[PDB]
Amino acid sequence: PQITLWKRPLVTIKIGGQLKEALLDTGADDTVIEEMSLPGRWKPKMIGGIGGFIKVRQYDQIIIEIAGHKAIGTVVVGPTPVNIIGRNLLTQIGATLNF
Amino acid sequence: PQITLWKRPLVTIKIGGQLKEALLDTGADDTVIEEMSLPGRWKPKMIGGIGGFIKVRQYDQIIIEIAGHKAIGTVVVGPTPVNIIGRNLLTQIGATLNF
Ligand SMILES: CC(C)CN(C[C@@H](O)[C@H](Cc1ccccc1)NC(=O)O[C@H]1CO[C@H]2OCC(F)(F)[C@H]21)S(=O)(=O)c1ccc(N)cc1
Ligand SMILES: [Cl-]
Ligand SMILES: [Cl-]
Ligand SMILES: [Cl-]
Ligand code: NA
Repeated sequence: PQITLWKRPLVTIKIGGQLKEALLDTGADDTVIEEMSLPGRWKPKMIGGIGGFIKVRQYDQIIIEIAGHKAIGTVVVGPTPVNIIGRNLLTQIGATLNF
Repeated sequence: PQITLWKRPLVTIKIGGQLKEALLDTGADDTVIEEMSLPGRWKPKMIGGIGGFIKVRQYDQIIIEIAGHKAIGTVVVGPTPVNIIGRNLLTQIGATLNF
């Protein structure tokens, strides 16, 4: 679709068997999801933000369906105030900024 | 243009006659710029993200050029890790997300 930016660009995603609301975020390098369990190995990481950092768990090779489009990549999980789809998965669904 | 997301969507902006680098950020409601001098009165605002909130100074009706496109609107100043162009000015330059 073509999504204008008058309001937050929120979409439904499916991750880990669960439906969630997430923000399509070109300013995020990484995809960051609120606390949930995911299968497989993980390792700790810190991610930056406007106000400082949060600790997350990094899971690799996770599949997410983003507004009907499947993508695979790294997902980090931790106390984010909003679920964020970042560039590592926006590239895979062919998302671009246009003006 | 059509901007892909394999790298950060950094562009040049011009504010107060000065060129700066800024990130096009669909996950930002607000345009947030690093400490600088702007004209006029400001109003208080809080903006919140990963790692908590920062206190910002809100300046309205500021002239700013973004990747060659003229905008006039609200810019808030505070200790942000990078200059961020948020949806209030992305909508003025006509930007959409497409996939
Ligand atoms: C700051 C930016 C360079 C990086 N961020 C992504 C942003 O899009 C973030 C994404 C974000 C959205 C919502 C809550 C938390 C984070 N938005 C944001 O901080 O916006 C602030 C300015 O406008 C306000 O509107 C949303 C806000 F946050 F409130 C304020 S982020 O969330 O800190 C982030 C940083 C590193 C990774 N890997 C992933 C995400
Ligand atoms: Cl990835
Ligand atoms: Cl591409
Ligand atoms: Cl505005
Ligand atoms: Na894995």
